[PDB]
Amino acid sequence: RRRVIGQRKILPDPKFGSELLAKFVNILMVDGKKSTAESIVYSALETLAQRSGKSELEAFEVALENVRPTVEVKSRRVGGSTYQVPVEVRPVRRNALAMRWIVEAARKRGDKSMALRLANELSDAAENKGTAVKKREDVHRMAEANKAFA
Amino acid sequence: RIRIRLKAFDHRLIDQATAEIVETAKRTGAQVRGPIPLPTRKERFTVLISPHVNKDARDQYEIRTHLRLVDIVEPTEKTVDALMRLDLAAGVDVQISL
Amino acid sequence: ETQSQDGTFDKLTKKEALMRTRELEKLENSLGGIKDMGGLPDALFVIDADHEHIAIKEANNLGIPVFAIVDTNSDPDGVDFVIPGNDDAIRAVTLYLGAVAATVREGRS
Amino acid sequence: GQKVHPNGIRLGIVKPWNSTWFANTKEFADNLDSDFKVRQYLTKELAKASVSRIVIERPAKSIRVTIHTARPGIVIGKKGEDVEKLRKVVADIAGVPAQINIAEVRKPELDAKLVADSITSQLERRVMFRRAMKRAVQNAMRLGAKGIKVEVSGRLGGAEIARTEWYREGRVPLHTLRADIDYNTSEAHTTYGVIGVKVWIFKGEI
Amino acid sequence: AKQSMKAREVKRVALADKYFAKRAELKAIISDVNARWNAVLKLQTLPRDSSPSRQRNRCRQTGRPHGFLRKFGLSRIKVREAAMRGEIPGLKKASW
Amino acid sequence: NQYYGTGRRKSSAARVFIKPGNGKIVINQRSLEQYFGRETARMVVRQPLELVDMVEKLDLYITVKGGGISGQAGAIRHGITRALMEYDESLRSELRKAGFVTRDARQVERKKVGLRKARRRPQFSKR
RNA sequence: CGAAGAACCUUACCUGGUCUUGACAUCCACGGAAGUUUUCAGAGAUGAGAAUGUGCCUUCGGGAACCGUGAGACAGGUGCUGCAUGGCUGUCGUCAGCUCGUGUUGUGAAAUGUUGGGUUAAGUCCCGCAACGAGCGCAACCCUUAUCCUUUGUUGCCAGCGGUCCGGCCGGGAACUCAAAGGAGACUGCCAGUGAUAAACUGGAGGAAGGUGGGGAUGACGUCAAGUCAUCAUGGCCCUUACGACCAGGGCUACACACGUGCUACAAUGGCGCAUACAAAGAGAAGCGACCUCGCGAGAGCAAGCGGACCUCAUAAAGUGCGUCGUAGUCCGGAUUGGAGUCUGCAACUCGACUCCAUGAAGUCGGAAUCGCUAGUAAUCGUGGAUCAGAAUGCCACGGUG
RNA sequence: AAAAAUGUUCA
Repeated sequence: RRRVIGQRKILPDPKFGSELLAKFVNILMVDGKKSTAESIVYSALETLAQRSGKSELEAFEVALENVRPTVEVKSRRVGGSTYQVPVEVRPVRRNALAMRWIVEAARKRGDKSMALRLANELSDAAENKGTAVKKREDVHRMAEANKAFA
Repeated sequence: RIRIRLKAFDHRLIDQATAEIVETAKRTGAQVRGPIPLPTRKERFTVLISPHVNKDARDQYEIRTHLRLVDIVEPTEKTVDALMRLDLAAGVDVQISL
Repeated sequence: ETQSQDGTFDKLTKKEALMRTRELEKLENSLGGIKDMGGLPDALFVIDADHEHIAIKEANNLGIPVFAIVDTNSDPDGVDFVIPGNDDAIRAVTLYLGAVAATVREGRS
Repeated sequence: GQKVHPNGIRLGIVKPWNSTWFANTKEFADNLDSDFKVRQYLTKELAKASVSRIVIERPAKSIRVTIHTARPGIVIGKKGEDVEKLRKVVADIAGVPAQINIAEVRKPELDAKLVADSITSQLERRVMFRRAMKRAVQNAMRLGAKGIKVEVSGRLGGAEIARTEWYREGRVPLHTLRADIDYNTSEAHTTYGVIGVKVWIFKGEI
Repeated sequence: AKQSMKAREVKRVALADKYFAKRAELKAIISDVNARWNAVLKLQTLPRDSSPSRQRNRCRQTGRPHGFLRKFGLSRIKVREAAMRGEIPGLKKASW
Repeated sequence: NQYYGTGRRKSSAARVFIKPGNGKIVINQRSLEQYFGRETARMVVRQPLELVDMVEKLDLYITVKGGGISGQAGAIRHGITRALMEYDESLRSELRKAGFVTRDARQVERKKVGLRKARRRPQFSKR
């Protein structure tokens, strides 16, 4: 526009010490409310803990920062001729976007509870059952093979 | 003892010209109470400003009706002469008790 | 002029006090001598026809006598003295300065 | 248009109300109505007078009536001979005690109802409209003003091609709500329909 | 206006508490929900006359029911009119 | 009592008398998790307390009223460090720049005429 | 949407009963205190009666109020022209625009200014200039909210002090929160850099709050023969044993379709059973109505308290911990209908609201298409108020969570 | 710098 517009910073999850975990409650926000959201977060977190005595946090991180978005098509003027310009994506916004997606992917896997979903779902890191693998085959398919420029 | 209820619209009225009875009462009575507030019993309306349709414009009203009541309390019952017959005030609910 | 002194020309905020200070300091930058008058002089020596050409028209429509000198590319007109010369030199401009000061209150002495 | 009542703004800063007297929800309605009844007869029989404000204090629910005139003629050379008669009407309508207090405006013709009613009366005798208003606008500035702005309706002659008489004059702000501006409304009447009369006079500051 | 529509409305209020209200309200136990006794009952259903449930509150300067305010005893516009002009103590525009 | 604090945040104002004594949080004869059910809220207001480490060495009573659930805890968080800018004036800077004597001004806004909420307006269609 | 409540009544519409200086106004004359309680018939309007009251003053005639009758000048009409109109309102547009006087330029229409170079949220401010000055507007000036000070302390308060029926329950103290009158503060004001050294901008600090802080309220000169004769006001026009008036019933809640604006679900991130957590703001003497008794229940009885920082309305709901059910049209969801009741009203058949039980729907998250919303906003959960005899999935307002 | 008409009479 003419100003970069954001808003206030949300607080890191205070009983596991982690901002990512708190931004994923927000993703699951139900009735407008964080409360009934945090339950299920924590329920499925434990599911993952049982199968994974080590960090079960690096099966979110790997999966989604393998996926590196880059494509859209715009246009701008250059030397008095406009040209249809392809535009790259900046590495920060790649991150920001990617964290959301996996957790968005739940409530459609046709289970009973968000337990059985987010548990079985999140555990994978590169063999995903979540939207992360399913966007790979479109992002790199497109790019630099049907994209004439950076 | 006595309840003295001053209840009037404006602050320029519940606070102003109301000191003249606190004054005279000191001598006749034996104490005064300063002007104690109260949670203010207030209104606000809405009237449709149009004469026909256009509910996008309605005149939205407010109206504080202030309440500092003062409320002089007296076991002294000689206060009454200089209190009430002598002094006078209008625009303000003037109420007395025993 | 006399308001300047008083603290009520520099009262409240800087969005007033120095707004009034600026609006006056830049309103006797060159128009300080013109407020000393109330009317119209008997004479008006200009040097220009490049920025005082409004004078050589309008105050020869009032018929106030203009004496003048060239810009070296225009001949001032409407006028009633004009001189061959330049608008820069110390044998021109600076030299003519001292016939202001010694001939004008020195005309009836 | 989208408009705001002009003296409806400066209530409590310097502008009073006309029903100032405390009361309750039962009689709020009643006493309000009760005043206005008596006002109607008043203004019409005191249209031999240029009137200037009317306000009520109910000091003991026994009224007061502080009608304003700008002529002192109401109370000189008919000193109570007049006023009685008015007080009598007061008594007739208002069945609580009836008393009358008369105030004066030394301003003769300028500001508030005074340029209101004055300019109406002129239209209603069919005094030259063009020139009329022009004289009433030099007048108020003689007696001094910081600028006055009347506005009246057009459609003169019943038809409209654009000839509405406008008037602004002087300077008349409305940004500063502490530089205090007078306003009254009044309406002329013609045998081809009503014409508006609205007077906005800029005398004042607190 | 409509003078005629108004005129009607007025007279209902006289009878409303002069031949009804404490004439009619005379029901007691034996004619309400406490108890029942058909004698009294059917002979105090017998007069109907005037009734305040057949009376609207009305504006006292229009007599329309639309946009009514008890609080001032008048209608929509017959509040706003007065109120804009600054006649009435302490009513003000919302501004909090 | 020897240090007082206000702190009025999210419509709840909370008295604070920090008393001499020992680390404990006594608030309306209870604790947090005892004056409320399950909470996220309880952890959040202990955040200034671990920030330089306190509450092992003084005792405090709190009497919060009104407003929220989070709003109450808003008030608690606010008043403790408006009584620990006056216990320590060295952490005066470290509490204002750590946004704990900063008043939250995101407060619930009023409804208007012709609007459903504070900004919400009707939908329109025709199909 | 006008309409914050269409039984009758209202309500203009309709069908019927009924009247014509009148239902409503003034003035003149006549008769009669006004009235009071009552009869019959009628749907009622009314019509025709039976008894009873003999007031207020008198200057005794006369009046004063009022009732009936008589008679016109007149009266009545939410009837028609919103292109005869005022007033109001919406509209673009809360857009930064819009002009004017003087001078000047051009035969003039017009131009200038108001354009340019920077800058502002802003025709905002600066630099420059045949433009110089001024006026309207924009924000300012009005409000409100974010701290802290001042005061005042009862119906409000409880630190610190004791008492305690352990309950701020008692005294007591005004500290405190609160209340609500009067202040303190912010001014790109300071600090650095940047910028025509110009205006000014970007960071920095300090603070509750910086660079139009956050939220209101303010619509310019004007345009739309915009809407509104039915809110009201009104020019003309028209109706005149009536487009007038008064009353009873019915309609405005059809229906064979189409569309706008809403509400409710489709479920476990939920539903149900248990117990439980914390709110804010209003309401109120033909008023709110506790309590206690009965009623499964709606509610009825009985009856206190309050002119409401006292008492009543009053009981927040999501939330929370536990019990369970398992993704089924079901334990989801609730339409439909049957039968029985409560209440407001004289009275609820068309066309009033509430409860008990029974019956238990459609709907398995919605196509082409389409809409709002930038932060405490969206989202979601309740709550109160008006209107109102009696009709909220409506309007208006309030906080919780978010 | 991504195709595209048409507007009954009358202030």
